[PDB]
Amino acid sequence: ERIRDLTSVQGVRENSLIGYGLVVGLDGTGDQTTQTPFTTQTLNNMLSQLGITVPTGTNMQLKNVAAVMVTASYPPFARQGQTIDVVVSSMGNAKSLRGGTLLMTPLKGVDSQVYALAQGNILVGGVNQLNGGRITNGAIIERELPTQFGAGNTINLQLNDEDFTMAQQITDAINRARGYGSATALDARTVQVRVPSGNSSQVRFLADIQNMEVNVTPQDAKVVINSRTGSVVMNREVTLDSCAVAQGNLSVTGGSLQSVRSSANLNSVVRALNALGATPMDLMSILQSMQSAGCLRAKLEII
Amino acid sequence: ERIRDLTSVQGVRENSLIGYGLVVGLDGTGDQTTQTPFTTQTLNNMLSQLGITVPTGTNMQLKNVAAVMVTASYPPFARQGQTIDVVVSSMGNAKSLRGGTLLMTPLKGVDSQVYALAQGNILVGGVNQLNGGRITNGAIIERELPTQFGAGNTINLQLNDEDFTMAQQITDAINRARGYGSATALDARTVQVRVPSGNSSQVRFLADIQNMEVNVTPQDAKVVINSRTGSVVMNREVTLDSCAVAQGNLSVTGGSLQSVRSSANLNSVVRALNALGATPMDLMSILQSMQSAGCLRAKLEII
Amino acid sequence: ERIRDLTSVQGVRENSLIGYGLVVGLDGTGDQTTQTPFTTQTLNNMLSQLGITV
Amino acid sequence: TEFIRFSGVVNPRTISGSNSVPSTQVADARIEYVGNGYINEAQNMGWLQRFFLNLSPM
Repeated sequence: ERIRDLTSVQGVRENSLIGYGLVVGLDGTGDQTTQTPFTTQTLNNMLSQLGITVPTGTNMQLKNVAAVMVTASYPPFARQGQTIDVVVSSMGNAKSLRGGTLLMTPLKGVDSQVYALAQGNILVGGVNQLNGGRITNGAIIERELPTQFGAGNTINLQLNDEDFTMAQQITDAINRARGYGSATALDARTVQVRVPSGNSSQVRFLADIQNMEVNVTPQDAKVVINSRTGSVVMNREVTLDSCAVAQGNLSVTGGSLQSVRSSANLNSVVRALNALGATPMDLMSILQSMQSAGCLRAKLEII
Repeated sequence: ERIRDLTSVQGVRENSLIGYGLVVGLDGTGDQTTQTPFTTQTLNNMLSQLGITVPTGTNMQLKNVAAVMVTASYPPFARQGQTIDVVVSSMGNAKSLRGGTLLMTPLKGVDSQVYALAQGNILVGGVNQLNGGRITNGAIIERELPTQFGAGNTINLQLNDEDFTMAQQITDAINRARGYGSATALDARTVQVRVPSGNSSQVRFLADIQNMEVNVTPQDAKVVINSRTGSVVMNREVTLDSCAVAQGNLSVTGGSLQSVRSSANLNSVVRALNALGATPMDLMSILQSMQSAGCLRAKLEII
Repeated sequence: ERIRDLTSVQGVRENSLIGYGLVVGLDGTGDQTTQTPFTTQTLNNMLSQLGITV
Repeated sequence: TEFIRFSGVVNPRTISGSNSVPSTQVADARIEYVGNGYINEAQNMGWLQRFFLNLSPM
C-alpha cells in the first residue's frame, strides 16, 4: 500500500512498441490519396501479398482508407498469447477514424524485431479528438523477453523521488519487519534488499514487502507554476516572511503597497495571499518577484 | 469465477485472420469503378474462374459492387466445421453496405495459408456506420492447428496484470485447495501448476481450478486521464496531502487560492475536489500540476 | 525541514536532455509540409526504417 | 553466345518499392560482359601484332 506506491523493483520495467497500419471501413473520412502516395503503395503491397497484382500507373482515389501509426506498451514478464491495449493515431490528412477497423500490424521495438501483432476495432468517443483512438485488448504478444529475475541474492528498490530520509525510513521499516541484515541503503533512490535464492522465495519476499506501511517524512517546500494551463499549486511546507507587495491595478481595500505578514502554516499563507485579491495570472508575477526578493521560502519551478 | 477472470492458460490463445472479398446486391451504393481498378480486375478474375471470359479494354461502370476486407478471430482448439463471426469493412470509395451479401472469401493468417472460408449476409444497424458490418457465423473453419496441450506435467497460468502479491495469493489458494506441491509461483504474472499426465486429468484439473474464489488484494493507486474523450477516472487507493490550488476563473465561494485538506478515504478526496467547483477540462490541468507538486499521491497515466 | 530547504549536497544535481520527435493523430492542425521539408524527410526516414520505401 | 555477370553487396534500405536497385548504389560491384564464337574471335589481336605492340622500340 506504501512500498508499491513509492518504489519500483529492479528489472521490472515497461517498454515501447510502434508499428504502421491501415484503417478501413471509414464513412468517406479517409485521407487524400493523391497527396499521400504511401497509402496507395502499401495497399498495393497488401494486395500483392494477398494475391492481387494491380497494374502500375493507374490512379486510385480512396475515401475509406487511412494510414495510421500504432503505439503500445510492453508489460513486464510478458508471455505469448496475452493481450494489451493499443493507441491508434492518424497520419497524413485523414478527417476522422469514426467506426474504423484496424488491419494486421506488426509492432516492433528499437531492435527492429517484432513483438506483437495488432488487429481490432477503433473506439472514438465522438469536443472530442477524431484522428485518435484506443483499442482495448487489440494486440497479442508473440515474443517473450528473457529476464535476470530469480538469480542472485540481492534486489534493488528504486524510489520515485530522491530523498535520503525516505530511503532511510524504508530501510528501517524493512529491518524492523524482517530482520537485521534484510536491507541496505545504497543511495537516495536505491535501497538494496537481500533475498534468498530461488524464484518462489523471491516472489514471497516481494509479496510481503510491497504491502508494508511506512510513514512519509515531510518533503521540500516547492511551488509549481504552469503558465500554459494557468495553474499555481503550492505545497504544505511553504512558509513566508514579511514583505511589501506592489502590483498594477491593485490597492488596499487605499494605498498601492499591501503588507503581507510572516506566515508558518499553510492556511496563514493562503489567507495572506487572498488578502491581496489578485488573479492567478497576476499571482504568477507576484510569486516570481517574491522568490527573487527572498521573501518566498519555497523553491519555484516553472513547468 | 475468479481464476478464469484473472488468469489465462498457457497455450490457449486466439489468432487473427484476414481476407479480401466483394459485396454485391447493393442499392447503388458501390464504389466508383473508374477510380478503383482492383474491383473490376477481381470481378474479371471471378468471372474467368466461373467460365465467363470478358474482353479487355472495354469500360465497366458498376454501382452494386464494393470491395471489402474481412477480419476474423481464430478461436483456440478450433475444429473444422465450426462457425465464427466476421467483421466486414469497406475499402475504396463505397457509400454504404446496407443489405449487402458477401461472396466467398479465403481467410489467411500471417503464414499465407488459408484457415477459414467466409460467406454470408452483412447486417448494418442503419448516427451509425455505413461502411462497416458484422456477420454472425459467417465463416467456417477448415484447417486445424496442432497444439502441445496434454503432454508434459506442468502448466503455466499467466496473470492479466503483474503483481507479486496477487500471484502469491493465487498460489496459496491452489495450495490450500489441492495439495502441498500443487502450484509454484515463477514471477509476477506467471504461476506454474503441476498436473498429472493425460488429457482427461488435465481437463479435470483445470475445471476445478478455474472456478475457485480468491480475495483480491488492494492494488496501486492510479489516476487515468483520457483527454481525447474528456474523462478522468480515479482509483479506490488514491490519497491526498494538503496543498493550495490556484486556477483561472476560479474563486472561493472570495480569494483566488483554494485550500484542499489532506484526505485518506476516496469519499474525502471526491468531496475535497468537488469543493473546488471546476470543470473536468480544468481538472486535468489541476491534477497534472498537483502530481508535479507531489501533493497528489497516485501515479498519473494519460491514455 | 530547514537544511534541505537551504542547502544542496555535492554530487547531487540534475541534468538536461533534449530530443527531436513527431506528433501524429492531430485533427488537421499539423504544420505546412510544403514550407517545412524536415517533417517529410524524417517521415521518409521513419518509413524506410520500418520497411516502406516511398 | 553472350554472357552478362554481376556481383555486389547492396544495402537493403536502398531498395525501391518496385524491388529495383540502381547499380550505382551497389557496393563492391563486379560487372562483366563477354562473348564467344567467331565474332569474339574477330576482335582479338593476333599474337605477332600483340608482341609487336608490347615489344616495339616505339
